Amino acid sequence: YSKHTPIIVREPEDLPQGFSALEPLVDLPIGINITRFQTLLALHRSY
Amino acid sequence: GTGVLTESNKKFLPFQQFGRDIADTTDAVRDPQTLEILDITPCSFGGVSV
Ligand SMILES: *[C@@H]1O[C@H](CO)[C@@H](O)[C@H](O)[C@H]1NC(C)=O
Repeated sequence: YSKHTPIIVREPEDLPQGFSALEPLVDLPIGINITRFQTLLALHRSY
Repeated sequence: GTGVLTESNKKFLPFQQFGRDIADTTDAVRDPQTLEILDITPCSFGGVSV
């Protein structure tokens, strides 16, 4: 269930205290047990 | 079910296909063939007094 918005919040640590709803985006029929989650980051080259 | 099928102005979100009323009875539907919003109204009825 995802949702994207533009936000102009001044404090990055502070998620906005505004009501919002997350529509059902996608469903996956596979039932593989999952225990742990790793965020994936994009990091290209020295600049 | 049995009823009168009409076009409905209620907007369904893309995932939504069915609509329900206060009584938790189906009030609107999305046609399986063409994705369109149709509401169902029961056929006309009324008490008869002599
Ligand atoms: C078959 O089903 C799809 C999904 O509703 C629909 O878009 C398509 O038009 C249908 N085929 C015909 C010939 O109507």
